[PDB]
Amino acid sequence: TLLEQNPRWRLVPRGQAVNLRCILKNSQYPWMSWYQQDLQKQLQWLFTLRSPGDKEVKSLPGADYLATRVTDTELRLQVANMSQGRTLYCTCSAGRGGYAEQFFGPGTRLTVLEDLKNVFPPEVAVFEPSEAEISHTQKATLVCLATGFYPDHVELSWWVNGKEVHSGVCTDPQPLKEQPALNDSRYALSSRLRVSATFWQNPRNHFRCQVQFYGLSENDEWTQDRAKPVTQIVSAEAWGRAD
Amino acid sequence: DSVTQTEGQVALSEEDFLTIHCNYSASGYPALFWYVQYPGEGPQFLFRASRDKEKGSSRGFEATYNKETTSFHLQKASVQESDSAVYYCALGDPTGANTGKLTFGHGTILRVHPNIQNPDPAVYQLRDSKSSDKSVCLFTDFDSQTNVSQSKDSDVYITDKCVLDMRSMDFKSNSAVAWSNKSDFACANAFNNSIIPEDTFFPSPESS
Repeated sequence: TLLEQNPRWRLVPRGQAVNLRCILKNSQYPWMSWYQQDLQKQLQWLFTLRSPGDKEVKSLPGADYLATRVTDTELRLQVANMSQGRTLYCTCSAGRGGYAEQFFGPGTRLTVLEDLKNVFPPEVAVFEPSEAEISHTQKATLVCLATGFYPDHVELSWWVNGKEVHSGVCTDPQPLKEQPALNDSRYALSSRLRVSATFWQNPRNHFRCQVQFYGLSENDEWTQDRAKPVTQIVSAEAWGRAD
Repeated sequence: DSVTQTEGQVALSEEDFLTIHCNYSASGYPALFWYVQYPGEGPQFLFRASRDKEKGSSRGFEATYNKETTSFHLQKASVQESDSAVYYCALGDPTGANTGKLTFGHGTILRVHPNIQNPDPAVYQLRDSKSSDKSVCLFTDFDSQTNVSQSKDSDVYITDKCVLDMRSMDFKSNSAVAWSNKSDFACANAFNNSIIPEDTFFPSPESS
């Protein structure tokens, strides 16, 4: 595309390391940089590394960093200690900072947990259009509730008759806290799908609210008795009510 | 070296005039930049200028480098909803010496609200069956000058207003949602703690 990073997302338990990769797929911009993004959404330059084998170290509020330009097309980031979540952006340029400009990659989002048995997947519920809305407006608003997840990394999506829909949809920009103040609080999220009443009224038509929950990895220290809260898709569904 | 974008938030209607202030405090002849960040994505380059009176343009945005008041203000004649994003001012050294770094501003949140031409405020009650102990209330089809307040009740959850566009029919609607894992929850109490239009419609459920 012209920069691919990995991992894309990662859960990290407090005071522990993670290795980051960025590969440059075009030598027209052969300077590479690392930039972090705070949770207050500030962008801070970490490193620019031009030549293979040079390494740079930095300590910031919330993480320690080791940067490494391995090849002409490989940058690496080690990120140690880390009390605060962040996003880490690789960037390439034809020069410096100023001389030509930076082009950001997709980022790695790093979420920090002080514990690990606060992690829960969402319950998902679908709510069918009201009969009063249908008669006032001849439109039909399904609602979907994702409740009781921690931590806050859910992507939500509507599917209509097997196809992903984007039109008619509005998901809350960020989730909200159920136990508001409580540093390990659980989150809820809301979304809306609106079709014409005659679209809903057809019982051929199938509607699924779908939530992708990012949580515990491949393997992790799960000493608990309850089910492992792994990455997973939780769904709820309804049919068109010719009523 | 410093960059200020004085304002944290900016709220605007479709088709409103936009200007975002960028002032720098530097001791070179610095290069200046605009970046935009849409929800979910990383920042995206917009344009660069390095000399007084150099004008940069992309996607209907414009800025002009102004050495006298040390400014690179971002401007657009007519914002639309899809311009909702975070705009970041930055500066660095053109010279190749070096640090290699850009300095970024705090960034400015732009929220473009749509122009609802046929308001029809209503609160409706839906239902489930398949779990929730619950019931949700949908406040919808209000004007953009309505604000939805978070609840006084802690057992109640209320989302902020949010826009959906049905392409196909050029319709945009605001919606907010309210729910509670409990009794005492009717749809005419739901948004008590918001100033809602005098003419908000509260139809009843079922039949006879």
